[PDB]
Amino acid sequence: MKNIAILGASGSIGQQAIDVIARHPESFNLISFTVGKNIEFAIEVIEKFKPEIVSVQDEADVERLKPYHSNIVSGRQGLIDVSTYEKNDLVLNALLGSVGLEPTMKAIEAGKNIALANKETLVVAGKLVMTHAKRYGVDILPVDSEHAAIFQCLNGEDMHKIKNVTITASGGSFRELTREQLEHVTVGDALNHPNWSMGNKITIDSATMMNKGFEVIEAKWLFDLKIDQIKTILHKESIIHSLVEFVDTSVMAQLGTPDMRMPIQYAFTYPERIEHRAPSLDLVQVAQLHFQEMDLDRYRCLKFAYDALRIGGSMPVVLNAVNEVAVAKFLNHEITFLEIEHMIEREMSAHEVIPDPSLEEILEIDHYYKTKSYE
Amino acid sequence: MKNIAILGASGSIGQQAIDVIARHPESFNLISFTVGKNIEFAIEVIEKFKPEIVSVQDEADVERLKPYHSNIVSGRQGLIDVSTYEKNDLVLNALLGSVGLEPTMKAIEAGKNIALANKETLVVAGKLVMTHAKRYGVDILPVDSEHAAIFQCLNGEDMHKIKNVTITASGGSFRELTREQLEHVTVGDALNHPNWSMGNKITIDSATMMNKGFEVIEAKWLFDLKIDQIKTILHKESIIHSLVEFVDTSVMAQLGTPDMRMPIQYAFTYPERIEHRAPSLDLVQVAQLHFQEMDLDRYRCLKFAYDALRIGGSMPVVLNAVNEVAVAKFLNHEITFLEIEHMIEREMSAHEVIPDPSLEEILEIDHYYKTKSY
Ligand SMILES: O=CN(O)CCCP(=O)(O)O
Ligand SMILES: O=CN(O)CCCP(=O)(O)O
Repeated sequence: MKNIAILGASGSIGQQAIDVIARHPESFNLISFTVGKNIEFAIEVIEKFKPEIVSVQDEADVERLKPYHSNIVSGRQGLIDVSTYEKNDLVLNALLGSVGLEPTMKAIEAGKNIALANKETLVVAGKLVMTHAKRYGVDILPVDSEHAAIFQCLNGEDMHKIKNVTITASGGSFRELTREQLEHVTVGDALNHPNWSMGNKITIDSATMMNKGFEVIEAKWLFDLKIDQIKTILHKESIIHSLVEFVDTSVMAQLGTPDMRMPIQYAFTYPERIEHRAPSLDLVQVAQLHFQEMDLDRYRCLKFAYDALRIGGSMPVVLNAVNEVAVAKFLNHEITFLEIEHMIEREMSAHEVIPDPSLEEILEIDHYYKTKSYE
Repeated sequence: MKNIAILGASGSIGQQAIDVIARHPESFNLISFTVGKNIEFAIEVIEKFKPEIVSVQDEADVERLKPYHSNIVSGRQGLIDVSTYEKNDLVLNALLGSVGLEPTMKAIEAGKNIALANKETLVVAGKLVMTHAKRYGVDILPVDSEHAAIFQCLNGEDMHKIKNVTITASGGSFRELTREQLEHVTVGDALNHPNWSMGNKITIDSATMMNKGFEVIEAKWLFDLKIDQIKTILHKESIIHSLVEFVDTSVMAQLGTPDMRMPIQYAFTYPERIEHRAPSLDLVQVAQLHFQEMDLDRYRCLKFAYDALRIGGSMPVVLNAVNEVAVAKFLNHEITFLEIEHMIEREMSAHEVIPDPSLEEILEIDHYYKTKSY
């Protein structure tokens, strides 16, 4: 048996990881998990999976759960408790935004392997989080279409012989608009995403191209690449999930239907793969696959991400913190769509960067930008 | 450092590998090489690399190369001593035809890693060379954009967990035509394809899809496959060279330029890779990749290889030898295009079928069908 911890269990990635657990009672177990605010979901999981400890993200909800369960934690500590439980053999982080940083930190400290779906952990503190993995003898296991993809293409490969990697972008809801028309998009239209869903924050990030920019950074720390090693390309159908090129011009791609359970389960069964009872990718049905050169004028958020990469230090913490606040304000009909872009540029032009932020200053800056006034 | 040996050196592939040796003096030297035919090329290749043993076709030619160094051989035995030169570390078998079979086999026994550029040996002696390769503790690598893909896809994986394999197809010169319009086809419109480069025999195989039939049979033995795996798809751009799917549903693939210096050089370096100075694959310039189902009514030649595979034994040897003569004759205007599909079909249906041939059966069954009357 492997004992699995799910951090973001009430989310898209978390749900899909519970199905995987529900498709393999023989090899997996759900030992601990975390929700936020979807308490009905928690009761369903507790009455099916028999987990030992559950954490809510708000204390008032503890006693809605206390009949069904006895070991109920809550809040900030409730996260570390569920990610550091000693019966944990593997921790899956499906939290969004930097809320997930601190628990993987404390989980690593406890010598526990990490399947990492939470992107911004590596965006705000990649290099901090990696050099912590070495030193505790724990590995970081990507669970994210684009990065699970790169990962499998490197099996039996010397990472030293990578020329570049290319990360594929679907282009989000507004891929067939020019900025001119973007003055006119509603929240409803932004939420109607092409290829996956995945929840609302990822859907807007995908339309902003922040999602890919976050992943170009995550990829720099996973695979130890340079800025010129990271390319992007626009792939409408989202079949090819990424591709790496080696110094001998051989190029490797991984393919699938936009379904997250495969990368999740491989991150549970590495380096063995086991059967996944689901329809296979039928290249004959898809008929054709498109590729267009990335446009950095149409998606300036991907240019900011590159810029947060080449400045370094604490600039990535700001790009993430303000994006978290800009996307929330957009979904609450507080700002317009192109506002997300302009909000981000401001705080970055002003940021006084810290070269090698420790954890506490990273969590500091992130707090400053999430509670600052945007007027 | 590795000392390489090339058997079909005057050949198209043997020369591209000579370049792949010449770009990397830090990793390769050519220690021994074989040539029949072209004696000129030998002298230009002796002067550069000064290798330690040579073979010619005809002992008649032995005399012209006495003055350029000492250790020269010829004939059937000639091929063997350069195959099993104890200074070789990897031996590239580049001579197309039934001549490739025995040299390879003796090189396996001398314990030499083999690079297989001869499509013949694994269509015709698959179970043989493979069981012997496992017997003598040596691996067969592929130069071949198709099988070098599979090799790179499975690198770092448990072959036990393969679902399918899918080799990719361009469809030859007549992809856009129907078997009805191919009553009107000529030898000149058969060769209007990018495979035109040393494709005289290979373009025809591409036009009839014998070419990929041949590689599903090689795949079956090289990667220990069952027939229900090994699928095939029409991919017009020929950028994706092959797909592998695992029991978890994941799908790997290798994509590339149409440059055979790439697999050649990967073959040489097997676990390693190392720098190949050519233009990379720009995916934004080939805007799309197309994918149509394989139609076995439309390419009866492809069913014929799945047929030869379904039976086993000596039946694949009949396929290679007859397709050889039927393709050869079509080019001499002795035979019309659709006949190749018929000429093979008749001989196949009539063939007697030996269950587990040995080398000499295989060689004799090959000779008879190449030289009989049609
Ligand atoms: O793990 C999945 N994603 O990060 C979403 C990929 C979609 P896109 O590049 O359009 O956002
Ligand atoms: O061995 C020959 N080839 O790999 C040439 C590929 C062209 P085809 O795709 O139609 O087989």
